[PDB]
Amino acid sequence: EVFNATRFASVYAWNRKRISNCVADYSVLYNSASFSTFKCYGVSPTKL
Amino acid sequence: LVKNKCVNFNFNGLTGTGVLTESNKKFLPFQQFGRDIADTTDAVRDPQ
Amino acid sequence: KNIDGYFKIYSKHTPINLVRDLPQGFSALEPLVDLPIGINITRFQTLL
Amino acid sequence: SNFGAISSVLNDILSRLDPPEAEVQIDRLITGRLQSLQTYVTQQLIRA
Ligand SMILES: *[C@@H]1O[C@H](CO)[C@@H](O)[C@H](O)[C@H]1NC(C)=O
Repeated sequence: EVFNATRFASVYAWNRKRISNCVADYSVLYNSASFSTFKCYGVSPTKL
Repeated sequence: LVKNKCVNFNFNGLTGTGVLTESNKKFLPFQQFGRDIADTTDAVRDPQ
Repeated sequence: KNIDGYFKIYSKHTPINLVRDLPQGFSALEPLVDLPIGINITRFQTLL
Repeated sequence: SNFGAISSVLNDILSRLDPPEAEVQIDRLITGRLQSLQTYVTQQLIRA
């Protein structure tokens, strides 16, 4: 739901959404790969 | 969970290689790790 | 206290006999609640 | 100590990071932790 949400709020607002009591894979985020720049800072998105 | 036989491991992503045992140490409930001086990971708690 | 959107509460439910003032004595205070909310607080008031 | 490096533990610099990161980071550890020995060694020699 975080990506496929409808409107995204303007910048001077925004929503910090807890995603918790759950399992989150990162492939479906990462390996979907239509993502212009997926730029990690600390982590290496394979390691996730 | 292999015990008292040298194993690699990962608990909740906190990794290392150790000889896992059972322990008299009594956590306070909220806690997760232990430590000792070196930034050791001394004790842990079976996550499941 | 509120640390960067979290919130903490510690406790003792502990006995005393004095009318006027604190028993002078030491007690540690282990957490009961931990809430990584994200609210801020500048002020407050109790209830009765 | 982090010696300026972005973490204390080697693995967590290993895991999290891309080698061209890890390399430049892992130096700071090494160069630091190395130099810590030469201090500790010299202290021995002088003391011993
Ligand atoms: C894992 O399952 C056991 C039931 O056998 C349960 O007691 C335990 O709470 C579960 N783990 C977690 C993290 O809830």
